[PDB]
Amino acid sequence: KQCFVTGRKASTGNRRSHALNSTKRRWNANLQKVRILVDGKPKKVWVSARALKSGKVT
Amino acid sequence: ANYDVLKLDGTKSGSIELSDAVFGIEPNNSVLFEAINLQRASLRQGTHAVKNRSAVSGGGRKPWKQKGTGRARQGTIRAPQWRGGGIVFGPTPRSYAYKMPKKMRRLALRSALSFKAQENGLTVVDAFNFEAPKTKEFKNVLSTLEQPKKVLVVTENEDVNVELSARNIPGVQVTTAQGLNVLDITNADSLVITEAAAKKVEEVLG
Amino acid sequence: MKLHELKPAEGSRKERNRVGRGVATGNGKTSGRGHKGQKARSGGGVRPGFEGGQLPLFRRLPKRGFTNINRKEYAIVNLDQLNKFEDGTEVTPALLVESGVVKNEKSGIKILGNGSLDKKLTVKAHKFSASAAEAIDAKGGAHEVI
Amino acid sequence: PKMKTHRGAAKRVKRTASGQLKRSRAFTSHLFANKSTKQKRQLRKARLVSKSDMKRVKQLLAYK
RNA sequence: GACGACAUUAGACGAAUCAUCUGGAAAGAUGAAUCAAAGAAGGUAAUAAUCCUGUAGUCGAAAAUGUUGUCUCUCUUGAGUGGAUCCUGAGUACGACGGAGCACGUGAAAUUCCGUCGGAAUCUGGGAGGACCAUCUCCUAAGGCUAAAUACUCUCUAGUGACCGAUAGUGAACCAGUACCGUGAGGGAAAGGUGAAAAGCACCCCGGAAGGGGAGUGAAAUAGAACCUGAAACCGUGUGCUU
RNA sequence: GCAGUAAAUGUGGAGCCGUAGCGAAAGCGAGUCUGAAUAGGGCGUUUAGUAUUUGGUCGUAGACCCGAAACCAGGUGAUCU
RNA sequence: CAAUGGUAGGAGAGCGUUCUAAGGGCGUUGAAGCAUGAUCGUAAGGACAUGUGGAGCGCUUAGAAGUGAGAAUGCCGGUGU
Repeated sequence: KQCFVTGRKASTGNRRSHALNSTKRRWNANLQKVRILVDGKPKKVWVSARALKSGKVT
Repeated sequence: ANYDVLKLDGTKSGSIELSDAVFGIEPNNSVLFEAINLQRASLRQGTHAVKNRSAVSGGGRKPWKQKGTGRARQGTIRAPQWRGGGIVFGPTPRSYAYKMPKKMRRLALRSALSFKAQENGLTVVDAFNFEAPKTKEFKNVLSTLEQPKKVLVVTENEDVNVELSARNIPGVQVTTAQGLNVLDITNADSLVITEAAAKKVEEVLG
Repeated sequence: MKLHELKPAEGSRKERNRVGRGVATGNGKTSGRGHKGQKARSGGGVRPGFEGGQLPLFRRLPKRGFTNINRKEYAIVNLDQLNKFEDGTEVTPALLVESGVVKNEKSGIKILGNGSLDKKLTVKAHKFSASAAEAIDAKGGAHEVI
Repeated sequence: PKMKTHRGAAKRVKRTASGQLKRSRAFTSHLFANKSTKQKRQLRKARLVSKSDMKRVKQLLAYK
């Protein structure tokens, strides 16, 4: 589930508690399905909302 | 002090003066022994090893249950008591070499060269001059010099023909003046040093 | 000495004590470890400093102090160690390093005052104590601090 | 491998010249209203590790 | 592409010993010799420098390869001085939240990364010097490539071992990951030795045969193929002394 | 590290220990710290260390041998039930 | 002249097994093993003779260790009751 522009993908880490008890967690990108111009012909693909902050044409 | 220089024939030519701080000290048998042990230990390529209970093939299943059978409790078919099992504490690959202080290494070469100069086993010859390898001629030289079955010949630097000539005479080893070692001087019952090697060995070892 | 008659230095070698080989050796059955408890087990014993659950010494006691990451500590040369030089002779840190009285200039050279000169000479080091100053000036000779 | 040092102890003892270890004192953090003025300056000092404990912890501080 | 250069995937030459004794056979013993740039090693009817294969030394490729000297070949600008303007890596640095990493526990984390929101400067600039700043010093991010020293051995080649010598050493010296076990993953053995030479016992006798007993082979056949030595437990047959 | 033969050995003097200790430290020095003290008291000061090695222990390693109930990861199995 | 029971345990001296270095030796005119014997030392143990056996093995000094078994409901193999 990667972005077709930036590459922002998910990542693992730890959910830590008040007693520093650790559990594995994940962090996903704010991936949104948008119809952009892939090689001319329009196509729907996942793109991050930071890549849409400035620069992408829907 | 003054040792007679003979020709390869055995007839006296001149006389040289080797110091008593190198070829006339009182031998330290405690230092010479430790130096012989060191050299003989340093020569051990210990490459000897066995397999313990982790390196024997298989052996992972508890061979039978712990209780109920009437047998002794066992945990692997590769335990030390089992035929075919791991060895407890046997040989492991290791080295055997150690070191001694530098000054002690020098008192051991001097002590061995002084034992072989108190027992009258140091024949200083002038030069060697072998112009081609021939063994029958090196046997004639050592017999005309009346040297024991076991002799160590010392040249100045590498003398190719003297070396190729004494390689097969059984009981003779050829060594440069810098490659003198205790195990070799102490096996040799007699020495034959070139006058140039004799002045070099006095400079280096004292 | 011959290679087939050699002897080791007297009292320099000793045969080690093999354990668990017969009763006659005196360490036969239990191998000198007593009968039971942790001491009698393989890999047994207790970690050093442990006190059976009693609060160990080094937690009964408080820590104190710090470390001044930058210390100026010098290789010290005593007064009497300077009488291996000669009279009038102009010693320097390099000269005494050559003489070997100081195995390394650590962060400078400091002259302290223990013995006597028996001499008259000038010096040049990094720091001096008072006693060094009066001891040099009494016999005569300067001390140019660098 | 190279033997380690009890870092918890290296912060509590300074090594002295005859091989003793100078330690700080106990009973000196709080509750001073319950201890006498005599107890306090006689605790404002330094003692030496007792030989019995030295036999116990010789190796924990070998590199000090 | 086009010439050479050593090396490697066949190989070649290679010194010098005879006699007696004991023996089934000598390499042993004894005597007399010899060679050695070769007295490394393995064979040989016993323990061989001189019997054999070799060894030191030297020589050697049709070919097919790694490798390397060159000759080509293919590429191709090198500086200074001004410096007025211009340019020098953006959703980036960096901040906030939450995590990881760095000997150092969202923390000072400065150094550094990831997710989520924000979000800069363009030399008259930007970053770092362990909260940190001011000054000093150093550097110039956010594009890319880069051999050597370094790690390892399924192999191949040569060799070494105060390493094991068949309950050891590989599980496996021997048709072994095989008998066998399990539906399967898997688990997994036991088992080398006649003699120098097979000379492996022509014939005869008892017996259906297995065996045996002569004769013969051999130094030896309680070395006859389950075969070198052949212990103990255990099983027998005699008996001297006892009950 | 280099030479050397998988050796001795030679070279290599970064470092390492000692010759000065005291104090948390700045720092001072046969003294130093506390303290106003030139008081008292603590630790020092009366040189002997270092390199290698035999032996005895201890640490880190599975560390004298055998032996759990069990935990976790990746696979195999509904031909019995 | 005195001392000498001894378990956990400390100390010391030693006997043995394999291998290595050197020296010196023994071996088909019979090595190592194996069996027997009425032999020697304070002990661990060491020889000698005679049989089987058909090729290696002692001794001195010194080095190293997979060095010494009677018990672990030990493992493997044989054979009992």
